Amino acid sequence: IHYYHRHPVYTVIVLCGVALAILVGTASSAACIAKARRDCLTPYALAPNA
Amino acid sequence: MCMKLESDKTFPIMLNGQVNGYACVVGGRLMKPLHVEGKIDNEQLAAVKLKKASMYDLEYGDVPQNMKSDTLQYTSDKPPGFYNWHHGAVQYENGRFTVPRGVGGKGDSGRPILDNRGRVVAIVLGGTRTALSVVTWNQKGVTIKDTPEGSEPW
Amino acid sequence: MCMKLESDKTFPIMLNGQVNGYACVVGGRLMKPLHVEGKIDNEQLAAVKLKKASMYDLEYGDVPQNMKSDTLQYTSDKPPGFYNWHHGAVQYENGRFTVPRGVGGKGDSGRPILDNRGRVVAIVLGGANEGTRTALSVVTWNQKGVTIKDTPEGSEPW
Amino acid sequence: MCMKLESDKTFPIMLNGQVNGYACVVGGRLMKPLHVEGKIDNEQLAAVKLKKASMYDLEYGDVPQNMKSDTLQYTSDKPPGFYNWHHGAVQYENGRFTVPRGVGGKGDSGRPILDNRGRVVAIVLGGANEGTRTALSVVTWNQKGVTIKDTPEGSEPW
Amino acid sequence: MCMKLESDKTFPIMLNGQVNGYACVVGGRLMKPLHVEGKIDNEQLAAVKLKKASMYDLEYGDVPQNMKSDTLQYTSDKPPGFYNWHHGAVQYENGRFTVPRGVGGKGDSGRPILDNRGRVVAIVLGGANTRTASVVTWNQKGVTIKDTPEGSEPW
Repeated sequence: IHYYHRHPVYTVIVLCGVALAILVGTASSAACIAKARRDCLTPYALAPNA
Repeated sequence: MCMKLESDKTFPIMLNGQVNGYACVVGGRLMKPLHVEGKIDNEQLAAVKLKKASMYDLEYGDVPQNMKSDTLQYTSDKPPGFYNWHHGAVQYENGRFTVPRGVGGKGDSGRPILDNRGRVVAIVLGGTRTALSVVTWNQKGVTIKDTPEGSEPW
Repeated sequence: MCMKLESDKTFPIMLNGQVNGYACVVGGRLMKPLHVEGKIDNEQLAAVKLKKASMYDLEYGDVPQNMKSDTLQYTSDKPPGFYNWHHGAVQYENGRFTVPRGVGGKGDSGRPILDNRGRVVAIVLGGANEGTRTALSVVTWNQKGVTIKDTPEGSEPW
Repeated sequence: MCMKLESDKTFPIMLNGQVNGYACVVGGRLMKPLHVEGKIDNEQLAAVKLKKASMYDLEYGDVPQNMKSDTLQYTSDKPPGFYNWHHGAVQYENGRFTVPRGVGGKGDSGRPILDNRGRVVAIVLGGANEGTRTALSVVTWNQKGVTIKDTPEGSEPW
Repeated sequence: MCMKLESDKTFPIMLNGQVNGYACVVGGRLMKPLHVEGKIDNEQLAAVKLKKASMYDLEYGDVPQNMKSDTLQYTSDKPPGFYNWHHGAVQYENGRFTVPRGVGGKGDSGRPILDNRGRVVAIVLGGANTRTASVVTWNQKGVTIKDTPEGSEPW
């Protein structure tokens, strides 16, 4: 609130950038984890048991 | 034997109305080559959800109406020297499947490869003497797509 | 052969009426499933307290016989290929029991799975209507001796 | 006898695959049961809309392009005796379709019940099991021809 | 004789119901008539787009690469004499294709007219009256012509 009173547009743009950055980072990490899990579980899914 | 076993439980794929290969229901799991795309002929089994596996070129899924239904068991042992298949007798020569060139054609992707007791170890996806790119299941069950250097889909 | 193996050793359960559950004693254990309930037909095995095991869907206790207890002795080995059962053969393929679809209806849960030596390897608790070769959800005793309840992807408590 | 009488005009009804019953076409009526609903295996009738009547568990619809040749006639005459089904007799114990328990399953509803001279008198929609013979829930015609739905106490669709 | 050449060559059209019209796979083209409507069977063969010909009363398309010997042959070198048909025989008398009695009926349109050695001569659309003759044929130089006798209602 102090920095929004100081500079409104700078504070709102850096808060929006922070939210966008953490959302893209979480989504990218989840996508990479899911892709790695898929690539590791196919050899034990195409061929059962063993 | 192999004609008796794969009949009515190895289903073909309609690409633009003609056949382009057979889809394999093995271990209760549907799978077909990904590089060829069409529709599998029989109903109640074309509507199942189906996930891709691009690293091994096999779209894999489940058979929905019965958990086992068509059995088509698999195996991992691969004794070299004499071994069989539908169109001809594939030869497991020193770590590689080889076939005479005189048999084959366009649309030979997704061919299961049966054995003495009728279990499938490998599925041909591509390829006088010729060597065929085949997906095979080794000692630890690691689904591996072995290709003979230069290869083309059949 | 197998009918003389079950003879007076697999005392069933009345549903305050007809029969619905098949309790059996092996090794002094009175194995009986929870999901099917009623009245034990034999009074000498009646007056006994049975300890519950819910997640296996079982209720096991001590044998009431004093000295010469006529219980079926088991073995945990699982050789695939030949298992006989009271309605016909059952087949063990890659860790999977299966029976032809036309037999094995309701109320027959609990008749034990025997073999060439008559050893108890499994107890029928249910199954799944699988095509022509229906699979049955049983308990299996692995090579380490751990009692595990194996069921198919379907679940029909026969 | 009954098989050739019901041939080529007792078209089954298809839900997403296999059979779940049979659609009767007797008279100018395309009757089928509502407890399970699929798509007509025949042409010329599959696109015909079916206007409903839920109290009798029916839907009717005209078939004008088939100049007769696909319609059983019907008559309300009803003595107690031997009649025709896929499974056999519907023998009349005090006005009741009784079928022995050795036959009769699920997914085989909607089948016509003929007489000795080849004519439908009733259509089954389900059943129940009590006594020496299972009782089938049925749609019949009374003495003056009113369509009456006879349900034998607690019953379930077959 | 005529059955063997025309077997699996005359794929029927359904009027969401009974048989309505018949289509010919010949010369690499699928010809069906406009006056019959509905849906043709063998949906592999039905996926092609159709171009209409109102003055010639025929929709034509292309065979989806299964021609081989499944496409019939047409021939404008027609001699005056006998021709075969599923309903029997056709007599050619000075540009006129004649069949006897009332063997032609509604829903029987689109049947090809073959000949000895088995090549397509004509495709029927209808006719009028002791004999019965509208049919599309081929001119001397090989040009589509529609020979329609007067008062020929379509089947």
